[PDB]
Amino acid sequence: SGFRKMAFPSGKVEGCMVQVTCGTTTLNGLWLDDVVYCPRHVICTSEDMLNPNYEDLLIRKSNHNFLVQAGNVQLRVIGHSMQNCVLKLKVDTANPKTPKYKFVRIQPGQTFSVLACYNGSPSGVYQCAMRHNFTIKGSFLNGSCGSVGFNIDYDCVSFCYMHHMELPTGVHAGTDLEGNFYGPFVDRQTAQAAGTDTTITVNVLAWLYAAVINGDRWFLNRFTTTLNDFNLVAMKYNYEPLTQDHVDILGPLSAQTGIAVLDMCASLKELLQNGMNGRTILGSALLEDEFTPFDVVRQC
Amino acid sequence: SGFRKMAFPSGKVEGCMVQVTCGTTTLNGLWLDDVVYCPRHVICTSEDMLNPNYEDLLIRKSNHNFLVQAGNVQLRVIGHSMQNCVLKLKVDTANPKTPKYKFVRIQPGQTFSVLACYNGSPSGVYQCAMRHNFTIKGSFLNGSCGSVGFNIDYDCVSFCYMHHMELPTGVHAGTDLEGNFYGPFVDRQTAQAAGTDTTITVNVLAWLYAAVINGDRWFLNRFTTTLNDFNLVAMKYNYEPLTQDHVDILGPLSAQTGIAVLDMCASLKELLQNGMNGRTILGSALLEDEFTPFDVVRQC
Ligand SMILES: Cc1ccc(NC(=O)c2ccc(CN3CCN(C)CC3)cc2)cc1Nc1nc(-c2cccnc2)cs1
Ligand SMILES: Cc1ccc(NC(=O)c2ccc(CN3CCN(C)CC3)cc2)cc1Nc1nc(-c2cccnc2)cs1
Repeated sequence: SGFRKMAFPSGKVEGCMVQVTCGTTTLNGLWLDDVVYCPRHVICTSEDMLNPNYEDLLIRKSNHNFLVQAGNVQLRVIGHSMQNCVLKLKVDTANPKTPKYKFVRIQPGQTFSVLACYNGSPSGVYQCAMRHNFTIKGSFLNGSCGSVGFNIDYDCVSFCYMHHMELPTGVHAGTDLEGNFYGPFVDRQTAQAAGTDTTITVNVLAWLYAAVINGDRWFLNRFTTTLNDFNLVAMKYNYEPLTQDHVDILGPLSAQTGIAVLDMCASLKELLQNGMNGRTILGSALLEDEFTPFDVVRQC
Repeated sequence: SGFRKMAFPSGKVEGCMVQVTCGTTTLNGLWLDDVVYCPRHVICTSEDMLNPNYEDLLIRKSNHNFLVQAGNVQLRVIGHSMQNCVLKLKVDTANPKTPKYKFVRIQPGQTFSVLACYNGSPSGVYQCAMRHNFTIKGSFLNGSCGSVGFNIDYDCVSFCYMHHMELPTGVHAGTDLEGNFYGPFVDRQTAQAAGTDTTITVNVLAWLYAAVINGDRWFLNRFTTTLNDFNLVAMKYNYEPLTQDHVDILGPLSAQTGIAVLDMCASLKELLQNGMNGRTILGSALLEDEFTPFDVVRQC
């Protein structure tokens, strides 16, 4: 019993974190086989934060300009190249702790675990969702760039996020491990702001099903609605429209609890219109949207 | 920026988890040097859940009755003994991944990270607080017994919790690693229930300070109260009384934000009497009490 925000065990990723220093700039890098991946703005200079041209900056760099440390063991850089917004540093030693891994790009609504790192050293782990405006609401201080986000499948680490920057509203933006930013953001100091965000409806419903599995039942009712009439009220409260594929994904949860997905939609409709009236659901007083249906099935 | 529920990197503990099997009962054990620690009810039989005498059960056991697996590597048990409610199994191999560690017992209000394990295999990590009634609100399914809770200090793992059982209300009870239960619970199936719980006041205040550090300021006000008059309203809402030592611990946070602790108490008083009126604090619609002052300082 119980339902908690839960992250993946981080040991397989801890073994890959290193420190990358260029000049007087230090951030974290990810060491897999004989390549270190890190954000390219580690080569940025003070008088270049305006309109930096990273191709120019990198052509003016040599291998000895990059200092890489794995613990108290300096790694010798023997090649460098740029892969969109990430830098690839070829080193003379393959990481013996390299796990089976994949580079994957996630979608809005999907979750992953973040290993927050400072100076190549892991300090904490937490769970995050990619929002609809391609930001994440993380916890990141100065020096955290290069921290990575990941999912684990059996023994395989699917790397999906590298941290690059913080936006004015305090949310966070980054890239996949191929260097392609999530969302319309660039790695230079401009007036870029996040677009408007929406509530992830399929995740809220999954979370309601986790509530029922854990004995919270006060929000249920005898009403049932159509998918169409549910989406009408969803738009009014800035929720994502529900699709048939979203109903299918909720199938297993619906079967386990004996509660039809559209029955649970009818409950969510009433929660939006009347609120909670003081009561809580799984220890929360608002509707949580950062648990996928997979996260719920795994934990319950 | 940002404030998230955050756990410690779990790699140092992942390397210590093993599977302990006795008969047809399988739970998780903790392998440090040449000793495996696990809950003693792994020796329980079906016709003994009433009034089991564990001394009797263990005298009737031999070393070959305990099957210990570290991955796909069977560990040879060469000695056993009971340490209150935990079993100590001496094995013929010292764990080469054994970190620097301590056995410590925590207090109500203090937090720790839980590595949830099934069959000797870590599946997720989350943060927990010891409540005032010595339960934790964890996330634990059948087979999770022997999962451990821990804090990390630099390079040292302070083990503070081993999971033993789930109570009827769905909260969880366990022991320190010396086998002494937290709270008035025993490891046999009776009608034991958790006592009444209280809100951890010093943690709520720490969390309000984290809000201010993260730009949430709408709950502040120009009022200031005495410690005595604050405790009067705290008792009325089932909050723990605040002490001077609790004010001292909040010193650093008070200095960083320029907000006097008793000023923040005056804000908390108004939140209890009027509520939040729809607004949220750090993405929550209730007052969170599972962040210690240390947890806040570490993350902000
Ligand atoms: C997107 C981006 C673009 C360029 C930079 N780099 C700089 O601003 C910068 C880099 C290096 C220097 C120092 N110079 C270069 C070294 N040395 C020669 C001296 C001068 C001065 C400024 C950082 C970022 N990303 C950042 N993310 C954060 C951040 C803060 C808190 C939480 N999460 C992310 C701060 S900056
Ligand atoms: C406190 C306690 C006391 C005794 C036991 N053990 C049993 O009930 C039990 C143990 C073994 C058997 C099987 N027998 C022994 C082996 N074999 C000979 C066949 C018969 C049958 C029952 C478990 C516990 N603890 C438990 N915690 C949970 C639990 C569930 C979900 C989440 N967190 C904890 C279930 S049981």
